[PDB]
Amino acid sequence: KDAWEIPRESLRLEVKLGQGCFGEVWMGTWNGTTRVAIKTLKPGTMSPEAFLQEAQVMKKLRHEKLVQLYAVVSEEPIYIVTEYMSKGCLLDFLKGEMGKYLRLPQLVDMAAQIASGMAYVERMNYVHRDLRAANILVGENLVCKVADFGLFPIKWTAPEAALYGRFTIKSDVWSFGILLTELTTKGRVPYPGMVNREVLDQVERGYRMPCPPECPESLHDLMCQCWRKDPEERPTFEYLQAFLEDYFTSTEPQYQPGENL
Ligand SMILES: Cc1cccc(-n2nc(C(C)(C)C)cc2NC(=O)Nc2ccc(Nc3ncnc4ccc(N)cc34)cc2)c1
Repeated sequence: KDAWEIPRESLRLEVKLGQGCFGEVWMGTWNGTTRVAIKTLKPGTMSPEAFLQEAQVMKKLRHEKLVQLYAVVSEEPIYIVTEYMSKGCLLDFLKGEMGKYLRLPQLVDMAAQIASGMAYVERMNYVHRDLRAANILVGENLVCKVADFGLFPIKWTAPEAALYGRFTIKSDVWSFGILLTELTTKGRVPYPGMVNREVLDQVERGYRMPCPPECPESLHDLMCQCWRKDPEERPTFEYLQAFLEDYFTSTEPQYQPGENL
């Protein structure tokens, strides 16, 4: 009954983009011209209303850097329709075919954009809770919008959050820090060699990932700020954003392309 609603014939489903649990996700077309992402609910796997809270959140949160809702079909069988992103998941992009051509100049820009999506979230007093490369869509021209696949993310989760449920925009900040290391190691799992329980323990003793190879000390220092023990000493997304946009003039003016970054 809202103006997001569309006829069922406007949507063609072409390629299965992955069977999740509660339904499928499909690439396809809306009104026969527009490449579209389509989210299916398998009737009686989930309260309709509850599948549709996803669409409700994406109505309030609108930004050039957030994944964008286009339309809904809201009566069973339900469809949720959002913009297609040609490159898919950041994480697969980082570790696949484009992997090897990305350099520091492209990765900082991707991070610049994510921060920026995250700044809109900061301004809206929303909280992501699972910020990380698996939850970023990439599009044409290295465009990166913040997203959530519904998708235990402990290695990316601020300790106050993994320990005491204290999830805030500051614990999102901490994941951004980890996300930066996925960006700078081209998709590698952080804390290589460690396992969930030894991450919780060593991180609480103050251990942090060291500078990845070929990564400028100043980007790693930015990481290190994101990973301060105290939620409040962590930077805002507005700092992170401004800093990354300006990186190559203000912090690495002398920067020189290497084998991998
Ligand atoms: C579970 C849930 C519940 C409530 C809200 C959400 N949110 N929340 C957000 C924020 C907070 C950022 C606004 C976003 C979502 N939902 C969301 O991101 N949904 C969504 C929908 C489809 C996709 N999948 C693909 N999309 C677009 N192209 C592709 C191209 C390739 C491919 N493989 C997959 C895709 C990913 C995410 C999510």
